[PDB]
Amino acid sequence: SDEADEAYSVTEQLTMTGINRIRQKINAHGIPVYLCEACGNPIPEARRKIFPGVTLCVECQAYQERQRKHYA
Amino acid sequence: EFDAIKIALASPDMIRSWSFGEVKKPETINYRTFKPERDGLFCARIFGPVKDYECLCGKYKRLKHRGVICEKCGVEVTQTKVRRERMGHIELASPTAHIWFLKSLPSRIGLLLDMPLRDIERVLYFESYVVIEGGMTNLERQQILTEEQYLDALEEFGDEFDAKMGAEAIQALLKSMDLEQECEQLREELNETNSETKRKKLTKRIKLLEAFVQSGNKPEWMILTVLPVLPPDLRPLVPLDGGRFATSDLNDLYRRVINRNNRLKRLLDLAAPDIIVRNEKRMLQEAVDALLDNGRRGRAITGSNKRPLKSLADMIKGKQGRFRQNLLGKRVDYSGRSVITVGPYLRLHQCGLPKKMALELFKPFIYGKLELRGLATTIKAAKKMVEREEAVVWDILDEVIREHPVLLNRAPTLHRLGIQAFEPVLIEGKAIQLHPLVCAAYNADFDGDQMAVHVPLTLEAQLEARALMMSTNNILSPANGEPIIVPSQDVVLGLYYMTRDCVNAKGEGMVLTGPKEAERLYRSGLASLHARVKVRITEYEKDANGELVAKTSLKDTTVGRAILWMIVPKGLPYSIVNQALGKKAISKMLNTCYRILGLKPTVIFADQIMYTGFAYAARSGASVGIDDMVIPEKKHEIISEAEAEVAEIQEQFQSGLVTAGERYNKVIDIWAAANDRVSKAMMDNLQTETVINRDGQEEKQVSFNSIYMMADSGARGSAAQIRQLAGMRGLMAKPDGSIIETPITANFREGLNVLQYFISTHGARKGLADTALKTANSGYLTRRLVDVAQDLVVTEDDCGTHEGIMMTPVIEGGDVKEPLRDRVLGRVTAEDVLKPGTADILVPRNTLLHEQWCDLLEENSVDAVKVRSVVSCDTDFGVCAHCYGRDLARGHIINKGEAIGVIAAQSIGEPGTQLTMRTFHIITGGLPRVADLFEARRPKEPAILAEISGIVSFGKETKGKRRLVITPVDGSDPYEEMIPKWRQLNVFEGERVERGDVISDGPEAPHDILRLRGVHAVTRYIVNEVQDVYRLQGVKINDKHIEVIVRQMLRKATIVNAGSSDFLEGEQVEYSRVKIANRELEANGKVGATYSRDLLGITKASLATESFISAASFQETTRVLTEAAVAGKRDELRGLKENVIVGRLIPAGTGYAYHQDRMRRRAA
Amino acid sequence: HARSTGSYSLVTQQPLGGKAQFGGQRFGEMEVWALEAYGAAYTLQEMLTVKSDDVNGRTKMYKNIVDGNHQMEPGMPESFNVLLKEIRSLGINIELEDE
Amino acid sequence: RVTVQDAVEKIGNRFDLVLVAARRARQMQVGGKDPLVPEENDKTTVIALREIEEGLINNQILDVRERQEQQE
Amino acid sequence: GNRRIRSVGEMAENQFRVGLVRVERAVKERLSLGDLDTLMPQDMINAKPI
Amino acid sequence: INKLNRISRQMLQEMGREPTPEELAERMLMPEDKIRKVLKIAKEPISMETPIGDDEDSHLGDFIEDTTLELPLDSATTESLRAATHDVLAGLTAREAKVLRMRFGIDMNTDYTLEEVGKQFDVTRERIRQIEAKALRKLRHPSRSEVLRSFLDD
Amino acid sequence: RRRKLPATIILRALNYTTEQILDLFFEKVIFEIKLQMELVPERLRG
Amino acid sequence: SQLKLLVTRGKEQGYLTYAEVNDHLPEDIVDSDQIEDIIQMINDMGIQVMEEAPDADDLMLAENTADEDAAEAAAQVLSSVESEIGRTTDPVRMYMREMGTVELLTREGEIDIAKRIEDGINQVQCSVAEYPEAITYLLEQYDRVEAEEARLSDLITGFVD
Ligand SMILES: [Mg+2]
Ligand SMILES: [Zn+2]
Ligand SMILES: [Zn+2]
Ligand SMILES: [Zn+2]
Repeated sequence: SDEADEAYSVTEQLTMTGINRIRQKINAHGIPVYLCEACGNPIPEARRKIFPGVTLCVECQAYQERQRKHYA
Repeated sequence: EFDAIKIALASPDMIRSWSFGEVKKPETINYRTFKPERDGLFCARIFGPVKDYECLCGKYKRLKHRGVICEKCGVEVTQTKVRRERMGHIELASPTAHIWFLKSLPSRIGLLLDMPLRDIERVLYFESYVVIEGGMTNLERQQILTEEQYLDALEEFGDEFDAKMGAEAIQALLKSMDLEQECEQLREELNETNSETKRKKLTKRIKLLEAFVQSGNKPEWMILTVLPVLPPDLRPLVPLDGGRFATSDLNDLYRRVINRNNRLKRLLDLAAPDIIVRNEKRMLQEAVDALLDNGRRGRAITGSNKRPLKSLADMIKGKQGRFRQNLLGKRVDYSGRSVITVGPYLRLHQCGLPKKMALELFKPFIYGKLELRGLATTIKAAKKMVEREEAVVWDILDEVIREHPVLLNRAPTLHRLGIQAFEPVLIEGKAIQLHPLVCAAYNADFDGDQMAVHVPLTLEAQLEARALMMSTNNILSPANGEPIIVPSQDVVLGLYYMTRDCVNAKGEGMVLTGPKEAERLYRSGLASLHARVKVRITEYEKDANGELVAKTSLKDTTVGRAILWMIVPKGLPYSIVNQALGKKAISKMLNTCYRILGLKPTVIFADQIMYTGFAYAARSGASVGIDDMVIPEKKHEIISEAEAEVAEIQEQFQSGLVTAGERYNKVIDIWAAANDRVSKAMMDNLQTETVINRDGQEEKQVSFNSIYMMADSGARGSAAQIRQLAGMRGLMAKPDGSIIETPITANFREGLNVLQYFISTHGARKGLADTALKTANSGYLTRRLVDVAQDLVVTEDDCGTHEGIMMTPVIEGGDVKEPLRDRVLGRVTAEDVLKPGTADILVPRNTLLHEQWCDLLEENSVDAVKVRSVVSCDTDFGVCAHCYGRDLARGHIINKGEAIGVIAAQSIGEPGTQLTMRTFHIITGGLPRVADLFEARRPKEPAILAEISGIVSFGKETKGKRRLVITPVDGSDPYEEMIPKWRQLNVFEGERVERGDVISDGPEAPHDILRLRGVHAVTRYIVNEVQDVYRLQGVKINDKHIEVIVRQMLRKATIVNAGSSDFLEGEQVEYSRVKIANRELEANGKVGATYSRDLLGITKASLATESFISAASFQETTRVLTEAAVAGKRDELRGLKENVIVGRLIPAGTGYAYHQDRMRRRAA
Repeated sequence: HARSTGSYSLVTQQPLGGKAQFGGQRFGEMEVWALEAYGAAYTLQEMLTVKSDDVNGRTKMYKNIVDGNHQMEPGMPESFNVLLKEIRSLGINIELEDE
Repeated sequence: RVTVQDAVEKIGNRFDLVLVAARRARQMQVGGKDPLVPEENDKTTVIALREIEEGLINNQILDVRERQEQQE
Repeated sequence: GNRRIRSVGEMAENQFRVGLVRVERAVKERLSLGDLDTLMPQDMINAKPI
Repeated sequence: INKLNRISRQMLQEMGREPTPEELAERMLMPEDKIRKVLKIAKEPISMETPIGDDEDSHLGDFIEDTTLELPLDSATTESLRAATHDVLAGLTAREAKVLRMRFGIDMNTDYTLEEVGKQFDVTRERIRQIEAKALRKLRHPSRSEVLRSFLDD
Repeated sequence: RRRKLPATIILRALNYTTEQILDLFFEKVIFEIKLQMELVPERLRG
Repeated sequence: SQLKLLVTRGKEQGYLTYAEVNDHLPEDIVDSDQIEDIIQMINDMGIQVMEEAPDADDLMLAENTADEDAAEAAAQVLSSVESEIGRTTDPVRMYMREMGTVELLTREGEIDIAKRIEDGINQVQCSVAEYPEAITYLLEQYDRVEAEEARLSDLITGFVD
């Protein structure tokens, strides 16, 4: 066991679970929505080409990010 | 000798019955002579002599004067171990309420008087008088009076008025009490008090009143009048070095009681006023309290220190108490530890014992031998011989040790394989030599671990080590029958290197005559160990009624394949060694050898495998270099592309095209993906190499690279650590779980610079800090489980029940993740398995489904077998061998006796140690989820079920919750539910739903599943969930063990219809009892009582034990003992933990026959 | 470190602890579960009685072992005797019934 | 003696086998008896277990021999 | 930036201040009683509790 | 003790480092042995539950040994010597054997004395002394007491 | 670590009033007069 | 209600910080003994009043004991503790209370009490001295003294002279 091999397993699980959470948050494959689900605005072309399947424009997205930063 | 322990309240007279004398003075010893005092806590008259057969002063100094009482000091001349046995008593000048029966939560004095606790405490600490039988004068019995009020009420009442305050008041309240009379009045009120709180507490009180009647206790014995004194040698005042003494805290508390009691006698004799004598009585009360249980009053009195003193309740409870680590965990003689080394030449049944440890442990045996053979005249001469360590003590050592196992044990005994009997092989040096194939069971590496050896002393313990715990008997994991003798790292790399061909070695395509010739060719160096040759192989196949027909043929194998075939026993096919033979190939090789041939050929095979693996691994010459980390050339190309992608995403983010966290996610993903490309590129560079060849053209074969050979043979390592060695390191976490988005684009064949080596430290220190603390509480799940499943034992051969769970495959959405043959192997069928033709009884019944029957079952494609479960066993106070299954630690069926509950606890706890220590959510995982599972906690969001069957219907709208009623097709609908509209429904009001069906969605509380559907439903739920975790991490543990833990879980019953029986309605009873009760009452001309099955979390079920010696171990000793005293309980031992404590054989193992014969006597 | 039979602690009559005291090995709770998981009922009864705490049976075991008669008459552990006296020194009257 | 599988098979239990072997080995060691099997310098433990292998020893046989001893 | 280090100098200085407050108690009370001449700064301070 | 503390608390301050017990006995009027025993009087001994500590959470009481035990080797030697004494007295005549069993305390709760011994043999304790001496001289011989010699420890 | 009080209880204990507290902690969106609003455009981010 | 809210909020939370207990315990209480008894009962409940919040795993792992008779007893004590404010457990506080109930004495008052004790003992003196066998036995005591079976000062401490 050596006490660093188990530490290795712990670190491996920690990094992998973090990596895959931050990957699942991407949702690359998606739907062409074409209009914001918050303000109905035109989600500009470049943002839909970068993130296929967005649901918020950058303004509503950053807004939501602030709140989910604090919590709730 | 006793067969049972009884307990009760101690009468004052009985406390004087124990006593040998009344301690009066507070003094301890003389301060000059150090002699015991005439009435101190350390007396000689009271507690006996100080030296053996020698009075205090010294007039009588002969053992011939035995038993006579000296005249000048009255100290009877006996042995001074008598002073460790004799109690004294203290005649309290005032009654003092025993703190356990007062400050315990229910407060037996309070709930027995039917009086509030604060009110008794007011009468007790001298606040308010209490009416104690105040005649007819309009006074209220137990009605408190205050001081002024008592005066003025006494005004106009020169008549008695009978009011008292203090502990004497409570004593006169209890003594006057009529218990059967109050039982009668409470029955008469329970007649006509048909309202919940009233008749509820009516019954809850009449229970304790009837119990106090039965137990023989008198109610007023809870008011101490005499106080017993622990004997001196249980609370010594021994001298330390240089005139120094060390005492117990108990002596301090005892002196405090004696002083205040003597001062109270003084105050009463001096006719002091009311304030002083009241305050002295309060002081004596607090002193006696602190003596019994220091800390329940507040505050814990401190000694000559800041810390509280330790008291009697402290002397029993707490891990420093008697139960915890003096009643189970004891220091043991004939034992010793050292530092283990390899000793790779031993067999599976022996251990290298150093000559010096062996000469110390086996000392009495050697003395007996030297005086038996005449080599030593007397035991003193033998002592001097073996002290000089002469030349014949060594021959005597060889003879004594010859067939005499030693138990080897390593500190975290997670399972029973952390103890094995080995035969000692005497060695030089001071390190214990431990077999290599045993480290997996012991969890022992040879980097400084130590092992403790114990010596079995009796013939019966020698035969228990040899027959039971010998290392060649335990080779299968008791959690799952796979062999625990899997060869680990030099062995598998040896067998992989030898059993692994290459395209053009020396001597290609020779046709050898057989394995002997291949070995003779290799060892003379004419052929290479992996040179594909046609070899003539004779394999023996028991394809018969065990007949072993021989068959010879011409296989195509490497030279090492055939060299290794020489070691494989007969019954094994030849395809077992004809592939590369990594790690799983070797484990499966041992496994098929065990399923064909049994235990003796498998032990021989395991040893031969270790020997040949080590030999051909040394000949392998398999070193590790720096040129063995082949960094791929396309690594910097891939990193340039990923760096360009992150630069592009940062440019877009700067232009407001993305947010901040969005771009963080994007860049973390870019780096993880480029890391995957680099790891893939490096492993495709490393996992193959070019080579020439018969005809001369280049040809690709699997690489003989050493780092890869070690990762790919399964010997050690894996492609992830390989990626960190030559590929890039990747992104690193923080302790919070966030991911630092500056990756480690370096490897370890290159270096990390100061910043990347700092960044890696975050996750490294987090992982090590967790692994250091998981090591602390390594065995808490095992202990929690052995608390509840301890007394469960296999006590019967067949219960006959036809109940059984339907074992089927688990199809996790797509394919099966665990087939039926694996879940069903080893279980006893409950009914006849019909062929798919639906008329052919495939496996009849009670047929131990071994591998033959299991293959027959998978062959016909019968995929739902009804097997008998430990949870559906009709046995009482045990389980039968048929409802249990096979052993899984031994291939055979379970024996009558085997203590399967402790096996189940350890088989779930030890494998759990390989699980994550912290829960992670993906279906959560880790050990804490498993512990919460077994605790059967209620999920906050319960998917609500359908309590009754019938047509669905709704009701009132939004009284907090939308209301619903289910109304049967022909029955009544008295059940309606306040379904939260938050609980978004699943079925419309116009679809008649069967009982036990989902209404809302979410986690199903197991209590509701058990109450709606069969016990089989709750058991399948629990095993499927917990095995979901255990399969999440990849760990294999059988369902038998979860099933037995569950059967310990749902072992309480709640009675609905009390029938013609003698059970109260809203009562919970041990289900194993109510079963026999209704069975008996239905035997005669009555009908049984119907109950609702219950369910308790393991920490809740283990708190309900039939005994109290056991229950005072893992519980609060104080509450359990107070309850047992007021109940007059007796422990008829009948348990594992109780018989451990009390010091006799347990009824589990070999002790089963002893207890059976003893029950024969006790029933005769 | 090793020990057949040496020094015994004063209050709790167990073998002393440590190598400096020439002590015994702590056979604890988990080792007891491991012994109960086998059937070793005698192994446990002697690790708990004769090799640890039973002051009158340890000496008889020694005499027997040098006599060449490997049998133990275990009696009763001193830890349980001290427990019985310490419960009896509270107000509880605990006792061992007729056999 | 390495594996006790045959001794276990003859008696058909693993605790009762320990008990039978222990009582026969106590007869053979302290009470004094003759091994029914040729002892190759083995302790009474291994002799008892080997005897149980050959069928020479079991609980029925041992109680029968106790009866015969009383008839002595 | 929230945690600072002590060493021998500062920990020992703290212990010496604790001893000094213990001295101040006795010296204040002894200058409370009498204050008579011939009472010197050797009888008021015993080195043991500092 | 209070006076000793007062004089020491004064003298250490006035005299420098500390008062050596000769210095206290000189400053006091005591004889300097009384002072030494007063110093040796122990003080408030200790809780045996004191930590040791942190090695195993074992309080102090775990390391205080019981020095009153006859260790099992000692009891073994005792009973071996008992059997050897019996098997030696077997090699004596009945008179010598009875007088040596009774004059010493073997297999009886005494310790009989010469007059009470010679009562049962009708001797006035002089012939009884002589008989004891003859038995002791006979057992004194080697080839009769080599084992009993081995029981001697030195 | 005592009982929780409202945080502005202590701002009143330091001899402030509600107008002063709101001057300290907030910005005064001033409406005028109809019903006209003075505007700081940065405020209405959205 | 208040402490009831605290108990129920704990029993749903599984824990309690010192802060939450402080916010919820009543405000009449001034001493720390009633507060520590409340904390002890509430821990017996049991909810394990802590200083800091427990980790998510420490809720699942922490064994839960032990309902529910002690649950009822603890709740019935806590519901009543809030009413009576003067409740105390120290014997010293009770002693100081019941000693402060008396009122101090003055100098002339001490003279009065001493003279009243003297009057009482003097009345006892006269009642005893009106018993003739008393003086007879006293003369016998002095005679057996004069026979030197006692001392001429041991039997009595002289007279009022
Ligand atoms: Mg190690
Ligand atoms: Zn938008
Ligand atoms: Zn005497
Ligand atoms: Zn059954």
